[PDB]
Amino acid sequence: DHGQSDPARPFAATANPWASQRFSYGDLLYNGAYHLNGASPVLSPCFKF
Amino acid sequence: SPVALYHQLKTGLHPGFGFTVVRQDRFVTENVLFSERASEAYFLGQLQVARHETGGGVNFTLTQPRGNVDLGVGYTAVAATATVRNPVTDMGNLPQNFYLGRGAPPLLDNAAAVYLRNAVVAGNRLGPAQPLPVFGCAQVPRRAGMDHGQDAVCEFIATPVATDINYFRRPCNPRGRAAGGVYAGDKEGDVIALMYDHGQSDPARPFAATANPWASQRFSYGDLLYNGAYHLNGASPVLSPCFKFFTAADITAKHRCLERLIVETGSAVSTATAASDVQFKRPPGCRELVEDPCGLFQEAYPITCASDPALLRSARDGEAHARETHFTQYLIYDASPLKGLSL
Amino acid sequence: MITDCFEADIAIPSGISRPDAAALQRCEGRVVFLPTIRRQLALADVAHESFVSGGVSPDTLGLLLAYRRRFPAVITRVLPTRIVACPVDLGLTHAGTVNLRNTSPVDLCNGDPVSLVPPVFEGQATDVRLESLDLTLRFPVPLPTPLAREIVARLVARGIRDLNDLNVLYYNGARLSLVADVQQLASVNTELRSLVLNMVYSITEGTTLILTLIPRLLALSAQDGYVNALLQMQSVTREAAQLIHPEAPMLMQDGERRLPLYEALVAWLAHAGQLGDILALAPAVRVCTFDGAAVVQSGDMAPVIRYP
Amino acid sequence: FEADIAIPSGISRPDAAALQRCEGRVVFLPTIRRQLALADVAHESFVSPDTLGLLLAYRRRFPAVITRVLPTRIVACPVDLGLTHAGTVNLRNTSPVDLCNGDPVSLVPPVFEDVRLESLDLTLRFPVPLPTPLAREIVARLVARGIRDLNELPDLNVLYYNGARLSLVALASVNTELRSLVLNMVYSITEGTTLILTLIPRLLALGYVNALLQMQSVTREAAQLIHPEAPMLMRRLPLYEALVAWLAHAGQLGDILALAPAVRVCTFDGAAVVQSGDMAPVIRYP
Amino acid sequence: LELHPAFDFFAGVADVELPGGEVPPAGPGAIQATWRVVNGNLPLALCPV
Amino acid sequence: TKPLPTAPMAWAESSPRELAGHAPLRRVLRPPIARRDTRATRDDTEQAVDKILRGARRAGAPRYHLTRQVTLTDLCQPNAERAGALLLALRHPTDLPHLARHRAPPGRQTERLAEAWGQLLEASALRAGLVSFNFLVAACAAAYDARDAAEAVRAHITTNYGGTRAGARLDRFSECLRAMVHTHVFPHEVMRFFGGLVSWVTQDELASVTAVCSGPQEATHTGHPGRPRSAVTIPACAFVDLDAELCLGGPGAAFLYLVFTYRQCRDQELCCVYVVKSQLPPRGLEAALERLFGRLRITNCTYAAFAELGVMPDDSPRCLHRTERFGAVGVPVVILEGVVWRPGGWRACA
Amino acid sequence: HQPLIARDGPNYMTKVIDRRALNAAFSLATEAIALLTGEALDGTGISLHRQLRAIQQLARNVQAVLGAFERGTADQMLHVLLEKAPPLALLLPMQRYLDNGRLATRVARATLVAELKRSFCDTSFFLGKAGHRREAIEAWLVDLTTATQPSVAVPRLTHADTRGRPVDGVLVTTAAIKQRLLQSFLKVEDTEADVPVTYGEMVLNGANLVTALVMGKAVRSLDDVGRHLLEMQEEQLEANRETLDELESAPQTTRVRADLVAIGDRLVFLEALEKRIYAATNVPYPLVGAMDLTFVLPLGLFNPAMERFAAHAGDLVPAPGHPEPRAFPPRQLFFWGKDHQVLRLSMENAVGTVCHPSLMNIDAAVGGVNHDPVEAANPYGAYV
Amino acid sequence: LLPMQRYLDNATRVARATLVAELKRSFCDTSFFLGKAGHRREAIEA
Amino acid sequence: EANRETLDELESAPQTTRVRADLVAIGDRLVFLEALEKRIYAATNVPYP
Repeated sequence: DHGQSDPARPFAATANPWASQRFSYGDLLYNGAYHLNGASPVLSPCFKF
Repeated sequence: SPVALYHQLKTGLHPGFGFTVVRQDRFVTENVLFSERASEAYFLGQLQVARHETGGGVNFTLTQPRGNVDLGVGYTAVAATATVRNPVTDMGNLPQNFYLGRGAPPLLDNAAAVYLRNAVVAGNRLGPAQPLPVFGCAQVPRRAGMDHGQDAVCEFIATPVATDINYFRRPCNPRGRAAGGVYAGDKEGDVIALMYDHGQSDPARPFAATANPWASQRFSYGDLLYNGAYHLNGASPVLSPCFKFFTAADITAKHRCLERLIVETGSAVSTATAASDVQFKRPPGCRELVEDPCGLFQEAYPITCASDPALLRSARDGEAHARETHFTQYLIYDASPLKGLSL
Repeated sequence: MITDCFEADIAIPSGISRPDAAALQRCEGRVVFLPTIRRQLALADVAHESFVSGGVSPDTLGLLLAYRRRFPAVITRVLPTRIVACPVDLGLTHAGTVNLRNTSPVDLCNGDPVSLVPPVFEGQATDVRLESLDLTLRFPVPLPTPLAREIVARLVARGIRDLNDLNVLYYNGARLSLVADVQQLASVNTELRSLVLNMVYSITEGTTLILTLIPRLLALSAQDGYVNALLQMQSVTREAAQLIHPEAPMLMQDGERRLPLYEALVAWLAHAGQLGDILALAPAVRVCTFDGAAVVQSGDMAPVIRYP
Repeated sequence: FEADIAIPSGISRPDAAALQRCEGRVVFLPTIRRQLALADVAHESFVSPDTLGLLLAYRRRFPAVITRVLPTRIVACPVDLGLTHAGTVNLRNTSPVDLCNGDPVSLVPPVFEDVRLESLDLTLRFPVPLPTPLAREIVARLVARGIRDLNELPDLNVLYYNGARLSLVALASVNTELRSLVLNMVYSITEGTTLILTLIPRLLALGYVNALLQMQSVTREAAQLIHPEAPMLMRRLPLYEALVAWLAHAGQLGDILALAPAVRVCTFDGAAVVQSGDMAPVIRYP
Repeated sequence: LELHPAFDFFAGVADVELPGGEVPPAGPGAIQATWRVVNGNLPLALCPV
Repeated sequence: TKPLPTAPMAWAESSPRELAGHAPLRRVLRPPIARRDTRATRDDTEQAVDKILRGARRAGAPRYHLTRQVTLTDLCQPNAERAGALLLALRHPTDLPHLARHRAPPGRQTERLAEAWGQLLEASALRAGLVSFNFLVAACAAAYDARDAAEAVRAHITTNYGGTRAGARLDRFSECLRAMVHTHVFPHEVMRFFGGLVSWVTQDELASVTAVCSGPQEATHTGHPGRPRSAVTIPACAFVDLDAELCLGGPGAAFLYLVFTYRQCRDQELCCVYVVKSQLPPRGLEAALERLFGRLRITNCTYAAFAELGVMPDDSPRCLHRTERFGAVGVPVVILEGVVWRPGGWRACA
Repeated sequence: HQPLIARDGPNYMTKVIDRRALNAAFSLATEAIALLTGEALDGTGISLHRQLRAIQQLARNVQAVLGAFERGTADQMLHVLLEKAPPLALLLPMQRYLDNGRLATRVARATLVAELKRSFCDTSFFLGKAGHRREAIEAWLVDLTTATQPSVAVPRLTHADTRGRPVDGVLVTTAAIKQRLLQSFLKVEDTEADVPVTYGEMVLNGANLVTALVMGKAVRSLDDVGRHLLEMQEEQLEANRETLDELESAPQTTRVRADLVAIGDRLVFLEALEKRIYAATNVPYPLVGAMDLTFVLPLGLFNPAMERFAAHAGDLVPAPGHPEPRAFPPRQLFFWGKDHQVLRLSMENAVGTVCHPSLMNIDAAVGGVNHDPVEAANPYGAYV
Repeated sequence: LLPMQRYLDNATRVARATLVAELKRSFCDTSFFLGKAGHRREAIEA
Repeated sequence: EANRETLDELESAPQTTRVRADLVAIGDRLVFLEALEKRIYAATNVPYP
């Protein structure tokens, strides 16, 4: 929800638009749901974020 | 003009104002007592069983009338404040809205008014989600999640640019002219004579009448926003910190005896509630007991603050390492109770 | 005694002067507006400082409007340490009979329902003030329901004059007048909205049949002295026939299965006769003196039996 | 608590037998009082009032249920007090309507059709213990009956409750018995609808008050206004003074036609529907 | 409506192929997407002058 | 039997005031006013005779008004539902086809209510009965806000109620309810409160249900000597507070209400039955109905109808929100505690 | 009795008794009434073994109720003393002022309010600030102990050591501090102390009133009034004489485990209660308090003339060829948020206090200034 | 823990929040210890 | 009796012997200070947990 503040730093909604928001650029890559890189055995560190 | 500004502020201009921001905070300390061979006489009564009936069954409720007498002449017991735990209120920046409040006559154009409001309340950490209920109080939006603790509510007292900063490097009074029965003399009109009489000179800094021509004087732009008298913000729940400074009827009401005033800032009742989400004028049911230095002294305390990050970074090294003022910039270095805690 | 009585106990504080404490011993038959039905309350929740909103204590016409958000209760006995009141709605006493006290200037009768009204009368607004505590107790006035509807009616009509005398009454040959007072417009708005929604909904298609009968009434008021007295000297319908020629439409939509006037009465009763209950509060109390008399005078107590 | 009503002497054999019949029947009395005369109960104590006069009387008098009848005195438990004291007191139907369980029951004056004692030389009329959903209906049908005689339908004279049929016709004496209510129910409406009609175009006071009114008047009230003001019109008219005169009068008729329930039937180990002529266990207490 | 670095998401006019004519219909909208081409198309708030 | 926590143990026996009150009256004196200046049984049944004497040598304790009714088992099932549910009496349905001919507005199908009710009699048979409250929730389940727990109500009704095709009883009675509001015969004009369940008697096609028409709940001797206790249970879709939705968090006795919501549209008419817990006056309740349910106001005469149901006498009233078992079905059930039943009458619309 | 010293050259105290009431709720359930009453009983042991289960449920609850009262007192005291207790930082100025001057010259009243503010600001939280040092804190404890003037009451018995030395008072802290002090800053010079047991009683000299039923009127019957008086006043002494005979009789002192610390010249019970009492209840340990401070941050003000400068030449230099954001009038702030964030607070947050239509409500002022009739000045620019 | 135990003895929405701050900074600091205060002594003993 | 002799408590003491291990006194209590990687986990390829 970017109509709201950020529990961490409330005065802004997010630090990036390109990452936070659903269907952002990031979430398209790194959501385990979209199951993009699931083939490669190499760890993806940010998978849990 | 309330419209003309919303441009000049948002878009980066500096008009001819400046504000002294004010906010309140709460810190959970750990105290210590002391007492003496007999510092209190304590009378305990006899028990009373009261049988009541309820769908769940019978109830007994026991009572024991008790009483307290303090037979010490003078101060027979002492509390002190040792250390500090987590400060409850986050020390944040949350501006106050007057749209939560209500009771001001709207500017005449129903177009222009609704134009401002929709361009202020919209997207606000604070301002009302729903339109105002005709009775009661507008509710602050619920927040998805919280972190640091409840959020302080700043306030803005518009003040003329020229007043020297060096007023703020020392604990001061937001109103710009001191108040309170503490300083006053013995006459009837004294406790008032201090505040609103600008013939005389400020007891805090006698070489001037006031540091805020706008905020000090009766019927000024200052009083109108913050008083008990004008009930301007009386609608909204959100705690307004400067309330206790400008409210005139409270100061005169207090008594002047110092032997007493000390004790009664030990136990003083909060004007705020930690239990709330953001910060709220306390509900009458719950009471917190809080020690207010600022209850007696009608002062506030400055913080480490700067208009540049650069000039700020030099503060953490200590005091005498801090460059106070670069060209137009400036730094403020706190005098407080918290001075050395490294909190 | 949970169902029979209900001892809601208003506690009395420690510091009260003996002239102020003995001033509460004359607070026997009163009405206390309990916010909830807690068994332990304080005077601050009873006194007028509980009634006040943020910065605003409302006028007498608004002083009704949070009585009905609360629970009226009658003081049973004033102990030195506490004041005990049974709520009216739950249960009256063991036997179910509590005593009030006429703070009215008006004498009561047996069996008449008794409505309680804020102190609106002149020379009457007597609030027992605690000087030792800075608390006021605005004790309402128990009144007969043929007055207590008119007294609300004079106040509601006074606020609508003030959107463009009236404060004088009579009762059994006793002239009496209430306090002329400026009214907050916020209080009048909920009243005027409560009139019209009960007035618009009280109109049905069958009422146009009744409207046709207006010149029959003035044809009847010239012969029956009962009708000649019923309308008024200053009635509207006597003036609303010399400029008005009413008529009914010929046919009704599905006029075979439905009743025109029977639907007109039920919608009238549910909104127009119901309307006095919505302005004031309900008279849930009548007086049944068992052996005393038929007329209960002012200042005296009166036995109370609950009223459906 | 149980009061007493002494029968004065000089009673024939059927006049004691007729009072033996009305065992569980309802009686109005002036005050809760121990000793009481039978002339206070009878129809002579009311003077002959109309339907309007009886309803004003039945609010002021105190209803009581006759319990077991002694030959010397009538013992009657008052409804408001001794029934909150005693557990459950029986009550005989004199209604044609059969009572179900759980029905709140009010009383109606005997408009339909009355024990007369000759040796004591008095009549006894009695209320009719019928349920409160019917009670506001049987009145409103008869008020609608009297208006048509001031110039009906083949229906409106037949009522259905619990599979049972009634006939309110079953007449001109009843119509003059009810003529004063017709003269008040007509006038309280004709005064009412005009004050609605002569105020909303007079003020329509604006901002959101008239706008929410007009939102309610969007072809609903203003169409009803323009339909009535077509056969109507639009010095000083006493508009504000007539509202007090109207709210006092029209507020009074809601009190009279309220017909509050006193009887609440909680049958136990018995029939859930009590027939006509039978006795029903009655409480007014939780 | 800023979800991705390389695209723009705006409110279009749904159910309109284009170029359609002088005065597009008042019909409802749907978020569309186009490809930013070069850098400068980045919003000034996100690449300050 | 005389323990030694005596001042409480004698206090629970019904005191010293009754001893001292009879002391100045009866224990002293000649004053009031005087002159001036056979192996196992017997003694098993023989002490039971003495237990009757123990029942006779002696005898707080609240009162009741128990009610019974011979009740057909078509709509409600007192065996499937446990003791401690709400119940609802009805008018007799022969008044239904005639009142719909006069109360329905012109232009509406008055034949619809007599037809929909007639289809129900042929669907539960594959006579003023009783509607249980849980059965009513699955009927109005297609109008709620929380629709999944309404299906949890529908999950156990189709498996635990006695009869054939219980879902066909539901979807026909819900069609009856859509015929109620359409013919303007409102369901509050038909549904009458009948007291909370304590026990029932089983028989073929009918059951003899006992209930408290007025009084408290938990101290009725249920018949089971191990547990004469049965809490009041309500499904989660109908339980509505006004202490949380209006920020009234103070202690005090909490009232219990029934509330109908009416939506009057062309063949899409909603019904919702809610149990409203409040600290409010019943006259100070209609304004609270205006604040919440204004959505059904516009789509429609009032949209709401309500009556009293009972009172919780607790200072801080205690509620539960659990998942109990009706057979094998877990239903989110709001269990209420300590309810003192006092009924009342409905309030009007037209 | 005030000391009075004879100088060359040319008293009762009445205090109001506070009054309070403490509560507990004991409630049972219907299930167990039948058993205790005796009603549900049978001959079966099972019926019986169901009692004992519900007899013990009183013993458990009764005790846990009666217990809540001894913890009630121990609660109240801490809640009381906090309300007798001026904070230290505000005292030490006072005790210097009352002892020496105790004088009404406005300057004296004035010179405190200087000393109060600055004492308070500095010494408020001491162990947090100077805690690392030692000879300080050893002198801080000694201030607590000497800040209170002894009280009037002399008790019948006196808490004492094993040796019998008396005990002058009680420190009460949290446990977090107590552990700290007992390592470095103190020594525990006793373990078991002697404490009185019996409560007190009162001696009754009352107003003795009679209402005496009387049959017949004669002198003897009347003299009985005078007689019944003496009878009644004879009774009080017999009542009182027992109490003194009881207070001398009962056992008096027992042995108790508690810490006795020698601070300075005086032995002191050093105790931290959060375990005995406040452990495992919903009640907070009252000794953990609160603070309210209020801070003042300026936004857009502007430096004076003398104070616009630079500490050096090339001090803060923008990249060559670029403007200096330093030299502009500043519209922002920066300060440290709670957790060590750099917050930012700038003009644009003021909107909520300014853009509001309120700032154009003048009408209080115009009326408020014109109460007093104002003269007519030169009206050169006020007139068109 | 050391932060938790302090919290378990008081449960608003706020109290929960400061715990989080309390835990983080207490973890980011006292996590490994003898590598940090290892040279000191009074700190380890405590 | 509310409290009793706890049935758990009526067993007589077992046979105690003498064993070499280190008792450190921390604070007010005694504690075994113990390290097991010799007694156990020695020459057995299980890791030390």
